[PDB]
Amino acid sequence: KPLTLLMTSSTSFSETINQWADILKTMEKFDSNPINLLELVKQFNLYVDELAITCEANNVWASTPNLFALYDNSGGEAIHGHAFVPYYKESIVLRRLFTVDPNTFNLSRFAAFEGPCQLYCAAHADSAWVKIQTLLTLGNGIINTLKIIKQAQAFGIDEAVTENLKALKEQFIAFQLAEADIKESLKAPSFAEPNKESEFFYPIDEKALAKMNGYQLATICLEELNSPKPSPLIERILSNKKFWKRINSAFESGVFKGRTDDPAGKIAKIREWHQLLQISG
Amino acid sequence: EYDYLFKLLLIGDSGVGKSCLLLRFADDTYTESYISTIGVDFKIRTIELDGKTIKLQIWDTAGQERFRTITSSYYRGAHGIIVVYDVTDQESYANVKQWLQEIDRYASENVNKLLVGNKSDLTTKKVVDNTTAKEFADSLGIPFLETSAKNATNVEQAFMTMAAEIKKRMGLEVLFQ
Ligand SMILES: Nc1nc2c(ncn2[C@@H]2O[C@H](COP(=O)(O)OP(=O)(O)O)[C@@H](O)[C@H]2O)c(=O)[nH]1
Ligand code: BEF
Ligand SMILES: [Mg+2]
Repeated sequence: KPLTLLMTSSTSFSETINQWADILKTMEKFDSNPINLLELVKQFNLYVDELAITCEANNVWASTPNLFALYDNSGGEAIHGHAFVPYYKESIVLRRLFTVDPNTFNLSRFAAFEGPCQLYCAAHADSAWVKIQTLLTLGNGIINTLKIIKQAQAFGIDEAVTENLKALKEQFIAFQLAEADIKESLKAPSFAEPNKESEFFYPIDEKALAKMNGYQLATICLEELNSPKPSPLIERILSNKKFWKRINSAFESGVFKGRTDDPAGKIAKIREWHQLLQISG
Repeated sequence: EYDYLFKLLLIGDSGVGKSCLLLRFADDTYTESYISTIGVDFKIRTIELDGKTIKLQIWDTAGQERFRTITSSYYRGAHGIIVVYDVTDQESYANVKQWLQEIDRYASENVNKLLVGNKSDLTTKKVVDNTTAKEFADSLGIPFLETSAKNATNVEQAFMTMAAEIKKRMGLEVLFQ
């Protein structure tokens, strides 16, 4: 009397939940083993990306340091591969914070924002950011609960395949309530509104940029290589001779080694690009 | 087959080395990859203490407040809970007080505790004095220990002694009313 949870009367996370909520809303019988969590991760990640786009388009975040700028206690140090840069766009921090890795089903670390964000949450409970965290966190959760359930069952732990499964479902409900709150907020009107320099950061003036240290600057350069085509922001950073000593120094510190986005390849490229730009400034 | 089945839980601030600790205990491996745990995970390893064969069911939790609702639900059913801090992170040590609070709140009345400072291999950056820490632990009738997950230093011991303190409590509970 098998009941593995059914994949496609939905191809988008929000709906695909409720084809699932639906039939966990509708009992005794369950092979979670056949379930595609990995597909679920693929959908959720789109959900996150699409929710981020939307937020940045509706101006929902309202120099222009970002929201989390005043809560940085990092001392410009690199926290697990990332340094704090007050010019990250909120929607990128969003992405970095809630997108699930398909290879581990866990998060890639975006540590320098982990604390400032929490602080920001504690000081603006009504904020949009919170309502979004609440939502996407439940998305991470649902994902997790499924992971657990699969292996618990796979291991025995009848206690485990059971007490969660009550919860997995229970999360579905709070999600919805979340989708509902978030939704109304994004329905709000907004005036029209782009930065040519970067996909990831707000505009950074000459003054602002020079005040960055090697970890901060390296972090920016690594972030820019996430774009398919060389960016004006990185050409500005790499073409400036005064910046290099501290950028390369940070590379050598070994601090970026653990990153998941091929820091070795990125760094090798950055060094090549700098070599090129060093000629003819 | 086993004589005992103990359920353990690791808790502490984000990035202090919980997952790295559990992996070292279960798989004897260590990865440097910057991965962060979502919600909870669990590994299983069987040890034998005092000729008795003990099954360890160990759950890693996520340190971020945004996951608390999910992790907390795993306390009450635990025999022992290892609280972990980073000997290079003063705030994570200061948070131990709050972490112990979360135990009083979700965990069973007579659950076994254990304080751990990780990353002891980082001699240069160490900022929490062992001595200062053994005090606090003592002040509470709790065992203490400094581990490096990177090197295997005191890792197998930490779990071993949490296991030992449970068999001890398990035994007193069968004995007296
Ligand atoms: N040098 C050193 N670094 C460690 C040790 N344990 C953890 N780390 C670092 O701390 C990071 C976070 O460890 P992790 O287990 O993922 O933290 P948690 O699961 O959130 O508690 C790792 O990626 C390592 O870079 C250790 O024993 N020695
Ligand atoms: F950063 Be770990 F997941 F607490
Ligand atoms: Mg962990």
